[PDB]
Amino acid sequence: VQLVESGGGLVQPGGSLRLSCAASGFNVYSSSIHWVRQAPGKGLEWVASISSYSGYTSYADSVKGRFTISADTSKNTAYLQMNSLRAEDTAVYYCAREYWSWYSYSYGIDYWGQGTLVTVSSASTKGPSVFPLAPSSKSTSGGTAALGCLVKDYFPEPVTVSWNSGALTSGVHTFPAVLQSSGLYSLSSVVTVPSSSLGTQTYICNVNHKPSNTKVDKKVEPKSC
Amino acid sequence: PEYIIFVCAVILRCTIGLGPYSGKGSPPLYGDFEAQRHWMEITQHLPLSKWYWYDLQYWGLDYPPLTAFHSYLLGLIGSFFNPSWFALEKSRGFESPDNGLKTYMRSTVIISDILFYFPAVIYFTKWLGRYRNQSPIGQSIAASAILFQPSLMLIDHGHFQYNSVMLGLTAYAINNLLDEYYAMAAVCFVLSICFKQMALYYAPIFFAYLLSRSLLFPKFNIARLTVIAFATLATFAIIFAPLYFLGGGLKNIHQCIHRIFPFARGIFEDKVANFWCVTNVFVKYKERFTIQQLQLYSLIATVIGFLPAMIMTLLHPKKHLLPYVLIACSMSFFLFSFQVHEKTILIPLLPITLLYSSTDWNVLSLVSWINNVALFTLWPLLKKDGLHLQYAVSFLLSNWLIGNFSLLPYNVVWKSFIIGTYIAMGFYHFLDQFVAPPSKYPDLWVLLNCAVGFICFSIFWLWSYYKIFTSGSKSMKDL
Amino acid sequence: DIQMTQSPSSLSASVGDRVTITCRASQSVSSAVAWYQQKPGKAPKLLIYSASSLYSGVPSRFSGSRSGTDFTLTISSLQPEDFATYYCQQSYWVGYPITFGQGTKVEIKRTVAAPSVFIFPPSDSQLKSGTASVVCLLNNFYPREAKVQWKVDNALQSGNSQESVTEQDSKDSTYSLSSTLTLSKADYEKHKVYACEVTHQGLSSPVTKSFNRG
Ligand SMILES: CC(C)CCC[C@@H](C)[C@H]1CC[C@H]2[C@@H]3CC=C4C[C@@H](OC(=O)CCC(=O)O)CC[C@]4(C)[C@H]3CC[C@]12C
Ligand SMILES: CC(C)CCC[C@@H](C)[C@H]1CC[C@H]2[C@@H]3CC=C4C[C@@H](OC(=O)CCC(=O)O)CC[C@]4(C)[C@H]3CC[C@]12C
Ligand SMILES: CC(C)CCC[C@@H](C)[C@H]1CC[C@H]2[C@@H]3CC=C4C[C@@H](OC(=O)CCC(=O)O)CC[C@]4(C)[C@H]3CC[C@]12C
Repeated sequence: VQLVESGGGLVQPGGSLRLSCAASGFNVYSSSIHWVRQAPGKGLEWVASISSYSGYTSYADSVKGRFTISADTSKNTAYLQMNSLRAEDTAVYYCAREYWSWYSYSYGIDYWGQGTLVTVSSASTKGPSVFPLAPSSKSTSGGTAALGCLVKDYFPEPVTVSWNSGALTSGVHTFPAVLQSSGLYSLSSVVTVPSSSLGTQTYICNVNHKPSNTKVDKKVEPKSC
Repeated sequence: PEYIIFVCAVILRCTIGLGPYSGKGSPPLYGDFEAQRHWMEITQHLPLSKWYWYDLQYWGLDYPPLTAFHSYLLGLIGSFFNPSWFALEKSRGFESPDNGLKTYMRSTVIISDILFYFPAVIYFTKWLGRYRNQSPIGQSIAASAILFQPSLMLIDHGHFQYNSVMLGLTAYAINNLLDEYYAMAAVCFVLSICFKQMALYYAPIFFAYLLSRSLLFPKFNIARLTVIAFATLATFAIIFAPLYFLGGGLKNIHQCIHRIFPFARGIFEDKVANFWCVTNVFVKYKERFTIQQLQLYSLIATVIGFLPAMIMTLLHPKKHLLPYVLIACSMSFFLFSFQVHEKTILIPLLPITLLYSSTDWNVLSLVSWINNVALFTLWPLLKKDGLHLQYAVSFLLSNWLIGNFSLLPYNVVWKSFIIGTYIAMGFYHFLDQFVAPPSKYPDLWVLLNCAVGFICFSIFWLWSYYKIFTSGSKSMKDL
Repeated sequence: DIQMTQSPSSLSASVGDRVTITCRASQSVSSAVAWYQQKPGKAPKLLIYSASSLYSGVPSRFSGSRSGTDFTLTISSLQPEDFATYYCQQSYWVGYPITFGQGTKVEIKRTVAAPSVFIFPPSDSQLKSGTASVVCLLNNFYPREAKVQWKVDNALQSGNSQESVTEQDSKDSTYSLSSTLTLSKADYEKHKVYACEVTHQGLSSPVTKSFNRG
């Protein structure tokens, strides 16, 4: 028994999308499907329902008059149609089946789908820029020296990052990429080292963007004036 | 001689059907005329594997197969006359200036009733009379009183329901039980259940009767038990086989079972003469309990209200306790059910009206009174469909030919309560027409209506529970 | 019209403690309250249903309960595979909408520590672009609740700076955090001194890293 989502990706604000949820191992004509989105950095939210024993639908006021949910009962599939697609809709959409029974006894949302990502935005697929967050020339001698690389202005997520060509992850902090002002994204990578092996050791943070074909390397070094 | 009543009744049912049906002038979703027209349009244009799946949000199919077959037959006989009536998705909401398609349907209901309801009741009263040597006029009056029952004559001809069929099949079952053809009474009841599933309000009695008669009362007759268990199963299978073979398989059986018995949504959201419309205005169950708990307590409450009668039959089955145990069971289902509606008092009214052939005068007075109360609790429904003139004309004629204008049980505590119920009726048709609600309790007369009927129903219910035990004492069968 | 108020949003516990999460509904009209668990990034998993009945395959240490409208989830022995987010969920009937709580992130506890604070001026190769970004980095601190303030020449800089974090470490359970104040080349060439003041329970007197524009 397993559900599978399909259909979702970069759509300009105002377009439309058809999300499909294929069921396998149970009949959807008796399971009262639900759709549920999780926005990036938020809590699980509910969007739309379908009962399938009487076809009673129901929506979240956020998405009323813009979403239309249905179920192909013969081939055991569920469909969601998004029409206006405001910008506050980027999320991970799950299709979940909840089985009710006589006398109002439900059994919870026991089968979830692995979710599909909707990015209701507008930004030509761009490649990153890499500025080295150098180590301060006054880093604590014999203490710690934290440095890294700031990768800015890139789109669609995600981005693969590495140090010393993947061979040096001994204390590497890669902070979740933020959605900066311009609608693009950006993030940074930091790594700590002992102040003894600062001037002699050399590190080059490597960045890889598969959805724009851009791969770069930036050697971080002590900026001395 | 005695065939002019059977004709005046049909003329009455014809003239009551010149008033507006349920839903005239209502674009979005019409009433119950449009549901039936839609079924007649949908059954003859789709395969048998889409009747219960086709369009569940615009008057889907809510009744078991026999209703579908009935609608199919009538749809053929009617798409003969004019085809543009029952077209697929085109003739949706069909209203004609000529009043064509408003006569064909009003005549299909008359025909189905003449077939499935008149002979049953007439043969019942004939059997009773001939068994008790009732003067032919004694039978004819008891048979005229049963055919002019206002509640059914207005809920069928004027609101457009096919209830006369579901009740006539059950009257056939009761007749078979009288004549002692149990193997055929089982089948007639299994048919009555497959037209409208609201006939299951008698199963707790039919089951006990057939069982105690087969394996307990006379002997441990094991052949009759097999004959009955095979009649039931053969009829169920022959009625549900078209869905299986010609349908889709078990998927069709499951979809039909869950369309017939739907899940409940809401909590006491309709104004009925229930035990809950009347106490939900003090206890506010919505703020104390959950819906699971209420759906459990209503079941316990209805099962505890029909157990005493079920067991009295299953332990002492006879042919003079049938009407009372049927009342005791069906009224119990009506009072304490989680979801009851304004109608569904026709189910408790079939056995009640059957008691219009009794010999006493207390019985006939209680019967007439409860018929008036049952009609009265339907004014809110028959007032939003028009039907102000037909309501009054039937309310007057039924009482007139009975003798209620020329009359109450015998006591000081019965006559007073009955006259008080009448006085509190005649004061709702005066606070409803002239004086406007308090404007701070918008529907205050509708609640007085839900409430002044519950008292009468729950006193008649206990009177029947009294008749079951005080009678049934080697009692006549002539009383 | 149908909501669930989960309490709270964050609470620390050690391996072995007993934990209890509450969730109260604006009205007790259905005991169909299910409790789901979610790890970071995966799909939720049904733990409890009917507000008291345990799922199949779920450990024995999960027990739900209801008292009027104050449903509760109890973990009688928090094992290392029990730190995640936990949601209630209430549904009235079939044709009606449902609602999820806000989420109760349970995390591991440790000793209150004091984080490191660094500040990097904008990169040379970036000022050639037209925008600069001063970075203020807090490292290895607990709990997550911290305070970062930006001051460029003694002002209450607010609006043009964004701060992000990580999730709790797996080897010592210490957070990291990085704030960045971005300035168009003009604003940057308008000031000289750039500093950030870090306030953490572990730091008695708020630390303040700084530098001059050069
Ligand atoms: C002598 C013979 C002809 C009597 C026939 C008996 C059956 C037709 C009865 C016996 C037990 C009944 C059942 C008892 C249990 C249920 C659950 C019940 O569920 C509800 O009431 C819906 C309430 C909700 O979930 O909101 C619906 C009726 C049903 C299927 C009954 C179906 C019909 C049944 C099988
Ligand atoms: C008013 C009359 C029509 C009531 C008829 C009563 C019985 C004929 C009903 C009551 C409970 C029903 C059953 C309840 C559920 C099942 C399981 C069902 O199979 C499945 O659940 C899965 C089928 C699928 O989805 O593929 C097949 C129908 C069945 C046997 C139902 C058969 C018919 C039953 C016995
Ligand atoms: C040995 C077997 C055949 C049991 C014999 C007794 C049953 C025939 C009785 C006991 C449980 C009853 C049922 C219990 C509840 C239902 C659902 C009812 O529709 C409702 O949803 C209202 C139920 C309520 O009161 O809450 C219709 C009658 C029915 C099938 C009852 C009809 C008769 C039933 C099946």
